[PDB]
Amino acid sequence: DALLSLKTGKLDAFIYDAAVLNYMAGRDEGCKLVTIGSGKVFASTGYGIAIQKDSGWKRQVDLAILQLFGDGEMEELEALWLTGICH
Amino acid sequence: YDWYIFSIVTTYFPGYQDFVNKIRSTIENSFVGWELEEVLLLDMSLDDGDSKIQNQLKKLQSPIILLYCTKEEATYIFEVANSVGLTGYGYTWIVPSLVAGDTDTVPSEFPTGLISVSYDEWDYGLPARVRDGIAIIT
Amino acid sequence: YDWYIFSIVTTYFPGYQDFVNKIRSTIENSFVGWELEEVLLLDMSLDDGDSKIQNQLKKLQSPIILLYCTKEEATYIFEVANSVGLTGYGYTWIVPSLVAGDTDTVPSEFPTGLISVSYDEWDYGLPARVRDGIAIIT
Amino acid sequence: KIVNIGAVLSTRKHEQMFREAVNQANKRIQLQATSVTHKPNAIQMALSVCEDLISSQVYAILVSHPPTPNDHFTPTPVSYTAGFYRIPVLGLTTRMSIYSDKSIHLSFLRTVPPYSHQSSVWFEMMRVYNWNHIILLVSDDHEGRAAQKRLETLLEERESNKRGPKAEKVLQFDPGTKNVTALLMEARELEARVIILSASEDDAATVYRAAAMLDMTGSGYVWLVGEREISGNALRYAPDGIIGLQLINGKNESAHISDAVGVVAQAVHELLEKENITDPPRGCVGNTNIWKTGPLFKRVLMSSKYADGVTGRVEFNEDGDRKFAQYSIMNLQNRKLVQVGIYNGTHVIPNDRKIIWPGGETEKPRGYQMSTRLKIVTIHQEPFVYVKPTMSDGTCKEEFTVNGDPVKKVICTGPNDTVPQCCYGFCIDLLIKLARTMQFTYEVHLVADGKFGTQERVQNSNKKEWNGMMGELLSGQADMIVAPLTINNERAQYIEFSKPFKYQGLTILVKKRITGINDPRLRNPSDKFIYATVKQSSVDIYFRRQVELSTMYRHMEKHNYESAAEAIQAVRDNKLHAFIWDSAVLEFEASQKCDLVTTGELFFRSGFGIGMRKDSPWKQQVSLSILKSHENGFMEDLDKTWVRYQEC
Repeated sequence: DALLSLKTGKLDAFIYDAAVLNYMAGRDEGCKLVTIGSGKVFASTGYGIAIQKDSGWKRQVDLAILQLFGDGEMEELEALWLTGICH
Repeated sequence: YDWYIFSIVTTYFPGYQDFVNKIRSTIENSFVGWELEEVLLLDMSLDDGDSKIQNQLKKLQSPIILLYCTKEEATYIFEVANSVGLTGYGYTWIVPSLVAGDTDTVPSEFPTGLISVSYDEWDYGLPARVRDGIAIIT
Repeated sequence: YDWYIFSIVTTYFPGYQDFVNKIRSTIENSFVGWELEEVLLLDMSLDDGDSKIQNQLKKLQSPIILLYCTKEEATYIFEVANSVGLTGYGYTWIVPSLVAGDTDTVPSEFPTGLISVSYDEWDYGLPARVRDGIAIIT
Repeated sequence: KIVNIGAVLSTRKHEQMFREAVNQANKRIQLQATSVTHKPNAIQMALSVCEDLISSQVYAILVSHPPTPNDHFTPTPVSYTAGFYRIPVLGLTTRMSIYSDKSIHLSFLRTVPPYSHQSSVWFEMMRVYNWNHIILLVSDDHEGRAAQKRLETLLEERESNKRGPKAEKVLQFDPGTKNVTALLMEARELEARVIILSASEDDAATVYRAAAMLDMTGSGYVWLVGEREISGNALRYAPDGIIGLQLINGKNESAHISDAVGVVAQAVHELLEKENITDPPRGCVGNTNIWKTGPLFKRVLMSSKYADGVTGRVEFNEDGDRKFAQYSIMNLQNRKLVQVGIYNGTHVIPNDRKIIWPGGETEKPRGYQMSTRLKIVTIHQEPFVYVKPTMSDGTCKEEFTVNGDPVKKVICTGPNDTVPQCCYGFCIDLLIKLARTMQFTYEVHLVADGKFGTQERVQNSNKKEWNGMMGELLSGQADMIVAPLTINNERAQYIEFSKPFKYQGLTILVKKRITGINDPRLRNPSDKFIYATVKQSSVDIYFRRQVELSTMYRHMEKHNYESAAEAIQAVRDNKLHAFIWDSAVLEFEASQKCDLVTTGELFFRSGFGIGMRKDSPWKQQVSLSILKSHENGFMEDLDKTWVRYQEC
């Protein structure tokens, strides 16, 4: 709703997650919408899917992250799902 | 159950070539993601030359266990499987209502938490659906 | 044997924490491609509450079987494993010479084709190497 | 149809009353007892066993006949010979597990259970004390070492809420030394007041003596010692407020040896209660082998239990040595024992009056206390830390900002190639955020290695472990250090590190094609194309995990530069095509000097880091601390402080 709004410009700009601005970044019909700035870091942070508080998988899931970075298929799907149309 | 790969079991007892027949048949021409490992059919009359309970037992990677045999023999190889322990938690048990037999009967030698289906003892009443059946004869 | 992944076994009998100790130790700081699943230590004195022969049995994906126990108990859980059949062809058997005991002794309850090492019965003679040993005392 | 048992007792009354109770319980299908003395010579007790017991076809003997000069009474080889017939034996002569071990002594028991569960009863007893951080050391010895082992088994038992059986530190001592002053300095290095040790009473006198010299035995250290350390001549050297303990009714052959008679009866009727119940052959000479039934009789000993004995209800153990004992705790009262009481397996007996802690402490104090100054070490990170030479007095030049703020460089000490210095960097600014959260000072050192640490197998031992100061953080050498480094599974393999809010990057920088590494120009670098990274770097692990690393890591290992600063050298020198470095740090360098054109690729982007080893208040403190760091402008500050410091 706010996306097509900003496409028309129904408001001055559309605020959203830089991730929302990422999937929103690559994929666009025409080239109009751009990041806040070039996309410079605004509230640098990162996301993950947690579990129950103090879950035993804690160190385990940590190792799962070690497989995430230790994967490089992160780059793969980083195309597959995450390749942008803007480029 | 959403198990894409699978496997089954049977005895040499009747329905054997039938259950495998329509089994692989349903597993054959479909566009479904149905898949299955295999099914071990045998006869427990004499002893097991290989003690094949273990042999086919390890061969089973699918949780679902579907066998065809008589409830008593089902206790023979089912308890024999408890000895194998291949029923260990995380598997799944599909049982023939015939192999199941009496709902009131609950042999512990058979796998716990087994699954099946049949004509309804609870939902379907004999006198009611029977009366409607006479009406069908009409 | 060129088995990168592995696994072992032991009883609660002595050398237990020792064999596991130096075991994981050798498996620890090295740059070798050494890898191992686990090792099940227990005590067969009483019964097995879980009949854990099957439990740890399925847990073994490594062909190599390395256990620590007394030859007699080695026959207890080894024959118990034949019952499990988890020794089925394609595995591998590493045995302690102590667990092995007498070379002339060949209990069938133990795994066939087992492997071990010790001081040489064939190559190393008692009187010869013994005489050289006296020369070492000198 | 009657029992025949020879034995060796300590005194005449032991033998006589032994046969007396032997008659009494023999009625409670009849039995009698026969005992000898403690034979002075080793061979005396030896052939003595070869006859008085053997020739008696002795059933069993519960044997303590010491001078009670400790000594771990000699008749180990005796119960051995009992193994030579596979005949039953049960140790009465030791509270150590030395008498336990079956490989040494198969048939044996303990009227004085092994000291293992003792300090373990002090473990669950510390759960009663609800203490957490606990450290341990003792002299070098089998019983001592393996004792600490079993203690860890108790700690290992807890493996499967808040905190838990916290093991502070494991030290060790050698047998028979005077000054622990080094290990005393370790106790100084130990924040926890809990002191776990076991020794004899005189080595314990060295413990309280040199410990008081270190002021370790001084108030403020909770000493859990061993009975042998606790009891005995240590009473002269007894630490103030210290406690000592022993099992209930152990040292008295009256109730204990009487219990040996009673349970002996449970195993007599029980000895007659199995299949093929009989007695082993008699003559030692004439017995060249072990009795098969005698061994089966020992299996009955494994099957031997008693409803209630002279000491009351007691069963066997895993070692078959007694069971369900109760160690009587005695608090200090004016350097004299004020008994707390016996802790059974379930049961524990506090005193009536309030027990005395080592000092005037009312309760177990809080042991773990972090240091204000937490030593740090690193190498200058151009991204943040720029370590300049300080003034001639070591002062730092007061430096305003672009905004004009007189920024504070980080004073430091560093090696000769040792020298003090100062460091201008945003890292120590984040440290100011750290102490700014919970006050923590620090001691800055340098890092000369190829990384924080690089998991590496050395030329010796082939031991693969972090090579660098990271091991020193595993060693905790620097108490709390930091590096702006991305974490790795090796760190995961090493220890839990922090999560920096910084978002780093990894790619190669080139002087100012040039596509990604997979690009054939890069993937197949020509002779004109040379590239590398720092030796033993984290990127060394990165490329060191890859399919194509042969050319990259291997072929570049020839081109590999040891010093990343040197990579900046040959980089601005453009002696090679491009330079693999931290793409973040590359942006920092391209900021100050644009003479190098870094790539635009994206690989391995994580962020900074700080020294984090296992449990630290910096766990949540530093975690949520970072949550504020990015959450506050301190993030945007560093942006201004560093990212905005880029002119070109």
